[PDB]
Amino acid sequence: GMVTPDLLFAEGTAAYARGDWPGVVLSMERALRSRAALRALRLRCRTQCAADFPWELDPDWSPSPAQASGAAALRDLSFFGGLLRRAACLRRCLGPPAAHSLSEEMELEFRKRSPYNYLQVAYFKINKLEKAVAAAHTFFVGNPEHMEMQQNLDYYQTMSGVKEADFKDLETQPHMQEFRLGVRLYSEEQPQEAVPHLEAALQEYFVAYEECRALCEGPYDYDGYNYLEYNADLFQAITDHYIQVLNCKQNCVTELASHPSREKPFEDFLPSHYNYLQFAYYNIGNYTQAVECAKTYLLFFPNDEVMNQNLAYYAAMLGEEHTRSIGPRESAKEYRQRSLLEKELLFFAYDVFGIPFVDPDSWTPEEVIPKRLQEKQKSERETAVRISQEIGNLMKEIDVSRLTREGGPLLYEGISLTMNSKLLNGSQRVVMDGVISDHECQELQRLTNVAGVTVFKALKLGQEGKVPLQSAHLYYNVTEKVRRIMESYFRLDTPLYFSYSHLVCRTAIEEVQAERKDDSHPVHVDNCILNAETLVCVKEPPAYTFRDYSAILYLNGDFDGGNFYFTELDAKTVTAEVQPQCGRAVGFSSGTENPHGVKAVTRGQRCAIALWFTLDPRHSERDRVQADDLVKMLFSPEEMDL
Amino acid sequence: KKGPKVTVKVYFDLRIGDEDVGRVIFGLFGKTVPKTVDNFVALATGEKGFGYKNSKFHRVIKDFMIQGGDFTRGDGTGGKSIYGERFPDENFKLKHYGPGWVSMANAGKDTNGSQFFITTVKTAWLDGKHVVFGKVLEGMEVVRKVESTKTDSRDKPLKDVIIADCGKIEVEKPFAIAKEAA
Amino acid sequence: XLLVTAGLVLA
Amino acid sequence: QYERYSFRSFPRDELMPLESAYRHALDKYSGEHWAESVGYLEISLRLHRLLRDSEAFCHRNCSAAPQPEPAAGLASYPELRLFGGLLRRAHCLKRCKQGLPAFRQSQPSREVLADFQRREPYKFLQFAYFKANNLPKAIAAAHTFLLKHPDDEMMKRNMAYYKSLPGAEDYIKDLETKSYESLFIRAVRAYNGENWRTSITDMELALPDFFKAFYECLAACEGSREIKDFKDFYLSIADHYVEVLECKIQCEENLTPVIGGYPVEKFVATMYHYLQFAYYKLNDLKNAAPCAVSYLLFDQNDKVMQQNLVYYQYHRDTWGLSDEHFQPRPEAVQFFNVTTLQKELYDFAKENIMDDDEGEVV
Ligand SMILES: *[C@@H]1O[C@H](CO)[C@@H](O)[C@H](O)[C@H]1NC(C)=O
Ligand SMILES: *[C@@H]1O[C@H](CO)[C@@H](O)[C@H](O)[C@H]1NC(C)=O
Ligand SMILES: *[C@@H]1O[C@H](CO)[C@@H](O)[C@H](O)[C@H]1NC(C)=O
Ligand SMILES: *[C@@H]1O[C@H](CO)[C@@H](O)[C@H](O)[C@H]1NC(C)=O
Ligand SMILES: [Fe+3]
Repeated sequence: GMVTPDLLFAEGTAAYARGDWPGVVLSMERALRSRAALRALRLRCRTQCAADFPWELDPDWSPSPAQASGAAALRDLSFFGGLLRRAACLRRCLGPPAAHSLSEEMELEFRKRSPYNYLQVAYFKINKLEKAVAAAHTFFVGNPEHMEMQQNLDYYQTMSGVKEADFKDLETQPHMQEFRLGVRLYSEEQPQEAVPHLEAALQEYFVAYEECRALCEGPYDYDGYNYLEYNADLFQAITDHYIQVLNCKQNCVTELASHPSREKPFEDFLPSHYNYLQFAYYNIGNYTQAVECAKTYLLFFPNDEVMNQNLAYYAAMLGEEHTRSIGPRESAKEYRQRSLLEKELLFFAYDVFGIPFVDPDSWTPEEVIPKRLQEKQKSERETAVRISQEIGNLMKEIDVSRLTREGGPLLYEGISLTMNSKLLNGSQRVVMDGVISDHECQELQRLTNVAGVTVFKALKLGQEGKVPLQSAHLYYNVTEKVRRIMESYFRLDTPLYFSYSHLVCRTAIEEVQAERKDDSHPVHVDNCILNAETLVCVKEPPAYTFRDYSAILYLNGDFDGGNFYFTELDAKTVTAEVQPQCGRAVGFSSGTENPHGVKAVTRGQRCAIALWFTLDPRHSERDRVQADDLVKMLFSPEEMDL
Repeated sequence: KKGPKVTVKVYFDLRIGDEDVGRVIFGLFGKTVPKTVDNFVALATGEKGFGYKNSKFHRVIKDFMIQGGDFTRGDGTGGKSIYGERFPDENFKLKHYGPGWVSMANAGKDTNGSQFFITTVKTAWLDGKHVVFGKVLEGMEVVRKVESTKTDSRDKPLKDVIIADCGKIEVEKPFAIAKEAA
Repeated sequence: XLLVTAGLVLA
Repeated sequence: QYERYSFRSFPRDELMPLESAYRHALDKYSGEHWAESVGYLEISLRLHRLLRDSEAFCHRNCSAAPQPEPAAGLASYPELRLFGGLLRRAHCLKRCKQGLPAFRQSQPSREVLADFQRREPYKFLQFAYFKANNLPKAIAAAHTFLLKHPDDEMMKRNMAYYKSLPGAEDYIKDLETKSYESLFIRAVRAYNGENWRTSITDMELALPDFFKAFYECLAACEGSREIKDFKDFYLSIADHYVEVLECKIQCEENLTPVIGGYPVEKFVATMYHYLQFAYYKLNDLKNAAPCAVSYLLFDQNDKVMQQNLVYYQYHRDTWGLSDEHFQPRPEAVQFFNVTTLQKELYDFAKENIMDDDEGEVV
């Protein structure tokens, strides 16, 4: 292997800042070569000596009563010895693990193909127009929203160079390239030139899936600084790691079906291949291949009326004996079997351990879903159409967007609607009054004063005995209540999940307040990063892009200042402000239309709860499961005989 | 008892204000954290140009650390490694054992850079949140003299702590070092 | 307190 | 301190976290308070024993499970079957742990468990007993601590002083004893008193208890660890086993009974040798031969009972012994397998898996 790509990237960036074109072109070429070489080496040896040592699994004993746990001990020993042999092979292959590790923004720029932009600039500066236009076309394909690259492409087309049929793409995977051209050719009614392209696409897609399945295995993912408090046993850690690995493996199916030119992964990627292929085969006249392809598709979907009619028709033209003679293809059968097994295992894991999982395939039969999970999906489907009826009643009785998406039932009795979106001079905004009481309030103050604190950490401290347990329970209860009322008010159909929550208190030290003209917290937005004069918003990993709704709950008002104010995108013109009190809660969407800012407190204590919710089940705050387990086990538990 | 090995040495030369004290011969493990030790070595040789030559020791707290390094700025968040701006923490294999160990001053998780800090006493407050990549092997009196200068309210020394020299010293056979102090 | 950070120095 | 102990019926008044009780005991001892410290230390010891018993009960089942009804298509992919079985076992263990009362408190840190495994609280406990007119209890605690750690100087001095005190010469009892060790002591006493039937009865009682204790103590070694690196799946999970195997390798030697200040080497071998001699004394060759075969399996290097086996083979057609009677007992085979495999795996692992970055400090 070569040196790590990031070092070459940094050297090339520095040279470009200086302006040494040969240096930058050399550095970018070396980095691009090194990335591919490292990936190929990893994949090659991983697969080769994962296939070198099989898993055998010969279950040629029946554990009888008069042998004790010796059989289980031997069962563990043989399996883990095979595991040790495989680990030994992996260690003698990979060499230094450090060469395979790089930070996230490096992969971000590699995905964005910035090195190709630098390369095309350098090539234009060096008069190597062919490589320049190749890199520019690659970059434009990577990012189709850059008008400057379009202008450069037009300029290069106008003056000397090449034609419209040599603009190579040096990044797109081979399997996707023929699929698009095959679809286009089928569009112009050219079936003769179509079928080889779809066959090649099928083979390359199978090869690419095989490659993706063996490259996923990597380091376990922790949540921030959770290393120190990890207290899982061997059998728990192994299962957790394998579950994460299997989820990542299953994500290869939705990853391969995405292209930068589109903003949605292609639906039912595999079945559509066979649909187009059988249509083309019918067009040319190859009846046996047509009926074979129809059977292969119907294996995935056993109730499609249209190609059921198509297959009946094809059998009508053909003969019956040939009709039962030809069956589906074995590769699809193997793929379906393995996928069904992984999906069953994942659903069992979701049912037992409560680790979220979402099906990336729409052809999964319901027989693999556990019964407990099926009831939950039934419940969310019923309320999905229930809310759809309520909104539809509104405009039939009738700026719409500020009326049909707010004004919830406010389930919990006692709550008011003192403060509403129109009064604020803004949208997706509301301030509530009375989600809590006064007698309940001081318990939270005591809890935060005794020891930002997470609900799980408060529960653990209460279990140890440092803090009262009642306040910890009230924390969880108020969190659940506020989550449900926030979901209900804004007329949301999709169930709302948890992102982050922490109870914090701010103390104003009276020794640094001299000449403290600077604002305590700059005006910003939660999902993206806000630029003051540039007036732009970009969803980048530096910020959390999955947050959708944020709600703030107040607890005290015995302090001066700290008023919560809304500001426009200019971060200068203050729109509206609210007054801190006891029991007041502010609800607003975390979108780019709600920039918020917090002033500085003169004197006193300001304690409040910060909440964020996400509509994506994938980004669910993982520590809630342990909180639920602790809650069900501490307050209302069960016991065995002994 | 057991201990890690060493691969390379550097001969950092301090100068307090307008005086010269000595030569703190360092020691860097090169088989337990391979990457950060390459960062420090390649950065201390003036290879590319962002060298430690003419740097500033900003924070000097009386009994916890002597941390300081930045060539871009003189005391702020200045930092520029060779792997970009942020190279991930790689392995927390060792833990600070008393006076005279060298670890990297981060700003969170996966936000390392080029800011080294020498510890003066046992400092277990931070452990597992900072990667340690080297032990000093000589010249404790120099650190003792540089730790006893009149400091200000913002921890900056009243005088200046200029690093006036550096370079590389090579060892041709990895030996072993103890695990308590010095 | 006694931390060694680069950018937001804390207590 | 162990008399009023019942794993099933445990008093709920003392159900408190171990660390808090230990801290209170240490504070009271530092406060020159004796009775409260004694009570707190006894509570801590009882809590530790309860935790151990709860772990043993939880691993009694779950691990000892048969086959959870596999399918007829799953057999083509071994990895899925193995990991599904592992997932089932993990889920069963997770559901079983919550039931026991002992797991409904805050779990102690690793260092507290390491300290308790070293029998360290006994020093303070015996000091308190001596400060409270409990000379027999104090000398018993001192002897118990010295049994595990026979290389101390201060404790040796205290034991010498206590022995100098008249009267306290017969109360030498181990506060952390086991049933099989006591049964072995009585059995050796009977065998020395030329008694055979009682001896063999005691051997057949004691052997299964020793095997059970060894198996549970092995099953109690798969604890947690401190994470300090991030590697690939196989490499990352191949080091947790390195650590737990390092812990496991001492399991056999940590349960060896000690008499006269010297561990009795080859406990199972001497067990089977005594059993064989006793069976020979009663002319029960039918049961005598398997014991000799087991001993030869444990150690082939012998001259006397190898010749005994030769003699038995020569007269095999005299007392009516089939070829099936010349094989070792299954439990001995299980023990031999589980020891040899572990040692071989450890030796193989300490050549390629363990990293080489440490050295000798000169
Ligand atoms: C249909 O295609 C297959 C291979 O693609 C070919 O062998 C066969 O001859 C074709 N059918 C006809 C009728 O030509
Ligand atoms: C929390 O809510 C639950 C409802 O299941 C109730 O039983 C419990 O008493 C509540 N506790 C507090 C402190 O509000
Ligand atoms: C293990 O748990 C199961 C739970 O159903 C129980 O039936 C079984 O009796 C337990 N094992 C023992 C030895 O009691
Ligand atoms: C247990 O005994 C020996 C171990 O030396 C060997 O034959 C094998 O590991 C085991 N025997 C059987 C029959 O499984
Ligand atoms: Fe905010």
